[PDB]
Amino acid sequence: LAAQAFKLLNKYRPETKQEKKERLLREATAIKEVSKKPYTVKYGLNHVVGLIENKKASLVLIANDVDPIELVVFLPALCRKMGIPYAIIKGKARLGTLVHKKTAAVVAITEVRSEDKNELAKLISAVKEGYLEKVEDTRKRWGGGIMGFKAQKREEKR
Amino acid sequence: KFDQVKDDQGAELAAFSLEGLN
Amino acid sequence: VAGLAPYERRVIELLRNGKDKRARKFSKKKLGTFGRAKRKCEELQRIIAESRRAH
Amino acid sequence: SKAAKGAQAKKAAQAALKGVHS
Amino acid sequence: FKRAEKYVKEYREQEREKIRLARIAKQQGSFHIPAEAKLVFVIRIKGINKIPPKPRKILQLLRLRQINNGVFVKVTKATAEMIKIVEPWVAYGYPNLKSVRELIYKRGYGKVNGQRIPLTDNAIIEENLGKYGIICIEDLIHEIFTVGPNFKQAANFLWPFKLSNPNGGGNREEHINALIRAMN
Amino acid sequence: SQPGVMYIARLPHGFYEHELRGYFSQFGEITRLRVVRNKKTGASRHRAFIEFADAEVADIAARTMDKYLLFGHILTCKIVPPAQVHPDLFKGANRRFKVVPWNKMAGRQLERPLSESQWQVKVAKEEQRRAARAEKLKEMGYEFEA
Amino acid sequence: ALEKKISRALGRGDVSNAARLERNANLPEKTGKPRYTLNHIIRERYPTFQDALRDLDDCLSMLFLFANLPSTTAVPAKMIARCER
Amino acid sequence: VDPDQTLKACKALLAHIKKAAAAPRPDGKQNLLADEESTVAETPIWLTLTTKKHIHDSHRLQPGKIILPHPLNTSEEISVCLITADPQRFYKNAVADEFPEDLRAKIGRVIDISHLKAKFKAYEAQRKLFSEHDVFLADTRIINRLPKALGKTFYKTTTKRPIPVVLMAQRDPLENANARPIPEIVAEIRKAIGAALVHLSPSTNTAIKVGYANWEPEKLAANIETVIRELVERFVPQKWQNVRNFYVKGPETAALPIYQ
Amino acid sequence: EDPYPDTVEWFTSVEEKMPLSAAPEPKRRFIPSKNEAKQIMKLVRAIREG
RNA sequence: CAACCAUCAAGCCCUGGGCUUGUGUUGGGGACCCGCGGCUGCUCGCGGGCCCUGAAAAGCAGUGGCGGGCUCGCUGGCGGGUGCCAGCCGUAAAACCC
Repeated sequence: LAAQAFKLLNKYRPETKQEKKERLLREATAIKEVSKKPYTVKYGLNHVVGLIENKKASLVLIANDVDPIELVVFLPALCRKMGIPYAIIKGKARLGTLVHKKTAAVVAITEVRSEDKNELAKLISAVKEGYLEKVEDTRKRWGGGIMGFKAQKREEKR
Repeated sequence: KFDQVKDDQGAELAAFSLEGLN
Repeated sequence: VAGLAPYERRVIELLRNGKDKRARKFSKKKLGTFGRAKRKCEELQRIIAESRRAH
Repeated sequence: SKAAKGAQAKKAAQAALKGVHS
Repeated sequence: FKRAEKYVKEYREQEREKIRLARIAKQQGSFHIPAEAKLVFVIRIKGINKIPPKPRKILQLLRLRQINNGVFVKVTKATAEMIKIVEPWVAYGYPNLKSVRELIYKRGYGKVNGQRIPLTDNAIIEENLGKYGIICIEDLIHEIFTVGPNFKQAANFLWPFKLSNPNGGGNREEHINALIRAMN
Repeated sequence: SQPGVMYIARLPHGFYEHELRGYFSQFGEITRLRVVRNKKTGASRHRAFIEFADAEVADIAARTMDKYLLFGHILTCKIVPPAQVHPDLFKGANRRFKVVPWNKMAGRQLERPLSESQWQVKVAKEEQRRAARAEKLKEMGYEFEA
Repeated sequence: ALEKKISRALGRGDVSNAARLERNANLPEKTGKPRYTLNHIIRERYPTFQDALRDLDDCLSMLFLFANLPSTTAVPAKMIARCER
Repeated sequence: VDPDQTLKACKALLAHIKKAAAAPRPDGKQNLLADEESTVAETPIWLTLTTKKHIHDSHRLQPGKIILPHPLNTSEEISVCLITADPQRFYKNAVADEFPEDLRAKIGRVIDISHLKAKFKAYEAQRKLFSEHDVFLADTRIINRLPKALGKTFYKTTTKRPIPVVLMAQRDPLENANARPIPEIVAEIRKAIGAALVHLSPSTNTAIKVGYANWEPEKLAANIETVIRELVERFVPQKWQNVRNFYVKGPETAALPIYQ
Repeated sequence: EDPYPDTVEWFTSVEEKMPLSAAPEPKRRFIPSKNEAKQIMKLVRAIREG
């Protein structure tokens, strides 16, 4: 699931600064000597949470290692109540490499072009079944309890 | 100046063209 | 997402068991004002009702 | 026998779910 | 450890390759080239991990197994059929005179008694061939460029050329010259 | 020795017979396999049943492969409970399901000529069905002379 | 630091930024010319064109060796071609 | 073949079609989107050809076209979808320039093969396009590519299949398409739009469209007679030696026989 | 008393069908970008000045 | 888990229009209509027509063989089997391979 999502996200990765300035110069020279809405992955905590609140998001990806963790605690729950499918991937580094940055907290897919309606819907269904139900049966509990041998002996002696 | 087509066919030393005055 | 404080959970247990007077007294002792105690009992009561509906 | 089969099946599941690289 | 994506991809590759091979086998082996025999140098590139039996035997005849192998060949009817059969794995075209000269001079090895010795000595060249009309490495070069009756023997004697792997440098008539300086 | 039966549905095209064999054997020993196909035209109908030697490794494969996106197909690999396990689930296991060109044969029995007795039998059948056709078509208001 | 940056680009998958990074690199595999500018050091080494002619012995011998020799990873075919020219 | 019996059979079958259409549907329960006149109309009457041997030859199996004296196509409200090899932009430019009367009105969409492969690879997408458009045209350079880009539900199942056209005058697609000129393109397209399609099946039975019941019996008789001559003379192997039964059939009723 | 209890999704059990904000969408989300328009104009100025 | 058929060919007629050889397509279901093969027959196959269908899903797998492989014996040779072949064809046998 991570790999397929990364494939689609890479096919929709945002334009970098070099090629953005290049296309701006393209347009300027065209003015010297016709397009549709750009579809690109939306990034940014506040932007994505507002998009989810307005139900403009089709899929939500959440970094698992946001070192202020409060920035995310409410995000899976708000996604669940809103209805937008959500998943939690390993690496704010991969989020920041999907975008052309060092790190990103959340990644949203809202709308894509015609050619990949099918694979967008298929990825949405795949996640909302095979990760959503799997971690939905068991997510209302408390984790931990990984005591080792020395921990067991110490607790027995205590 | 040396010409690429003749060099490719195998001119070698003959490929280069020398002009006494600039 | 956050849950309940220890005293909030204590008052929740009291209200579920039916000791409304005891819950109100405990809330007053923890908060310091009758109005705040009444209000907190109110949110906790709608939380209990919403949990019952959800179940 | 049975333990070895279980171990190899668990290894295959781990390889399929997490990869082999590192 | 190997995965279902690879299983499916390999099976589809095999299926499509089998379909295309059957297509050529059923169709007439007539290429849009004049009936004259030509000279074409062919370099094989790793396209598919697993190869069907007919392309495998063709590659066996063309001795192109070790990585980055190339060899000269006569463009005729049967050879064109074999090339069209092995099309995905081979990249081929007309060599240049400078290209063949540089190839033979930089990378030249002689096959004697199942041994691969470099073309250091015309004495070795003649102790190998001797009586067929070859007199030196330049004689072999001229034979290869202007094919003679001894072309098959010359091709058998010369070891297949092992081109260096390039770092980024169907049929095309002429760009094989650029590719041969790229891998040379 | 309790074998484990696992049913795999929503098979992507081509992940069929030696593909299931190889991948599920790379998990562990497979005793039987059968991907069901269509007798009319040789082609899998996208579901299969496999039988592992051990129900435990069957369970492992089931949970590790159950929800798996492969080539746009979300496979469904779930353990067939031992209670049902129909006896004839692997009647055609381990054997080809060959592509039989029934259309080609049918055309070729048509193209072989027949004997005179067979011809007159065909004539009798054809004239009987001509009479039936005339009977059912008269109510429309048409009568063909021939 | 520039190979560090091109490794940055290759690891992140930014093919276009990697292309500009190698453009700035001007690597002597496509270049055929020296990767570095040695004009100042050759000036310091050879105060006179007479000394340049004196070292032309090894210069010409070794470059003709390289004109004859085939290419390897360290010595690209392009730079051998330039030596031949 | 006898035109008097052909005409009377077509008259009787068409009359039965009107009676069947006028007969109320038994549940005492009516429709919105079908007035009685339109219910009688848009009903295909066709002819099925049954022969005596298997039709093995590949380009006998290949779809062909026949110039029918009255255009088989209604040209009333249907949409035709055309498939282009290269500059999509150029062919939209051409349809925007050339002819406003009928080509604007019947050409609903036109798609380059690259855009078709990119936008319609989903079974849902191909089925939706099949339902959306009414008849299809494509260039001979694209006909052989269609079976893989468009699935069985588009090609194998229904007679609603693309008709080959020639966008050939006698590589970089941005540079220049190699196409024959626009008015003659329009002529080829009108021929294809009105040109009855013939698809042959490997077995000994095939079905060919001949017309719609709302026409008149003499038009139907002339059209079917020309269809018979063209089929018997151009496509079927062993022209008069393999020939057999022709049945004139309506939408849901029986068929009327003629023997050859 | 169970110390660490399972959380009951009393509020999130109900999926909300509708977006939160009724504020009308501004024109900028349906018209092209004047920010890039001004940037293109500045680049044209720079090109004209050379 | 990329893309990768001829993004036009070759041959013809009556030289200017075309024609011809260029095989390729998910799987199901409907208490709907038709044609041909068989079945004494119900019916079953093949081919159509009209609909429903996320690239959907719970045995029903049935028709004859060539070679090849794994075998059982007699003398590397010969004769019977095979829910074996990522090989072929269609009733024969050949082809392929080495």
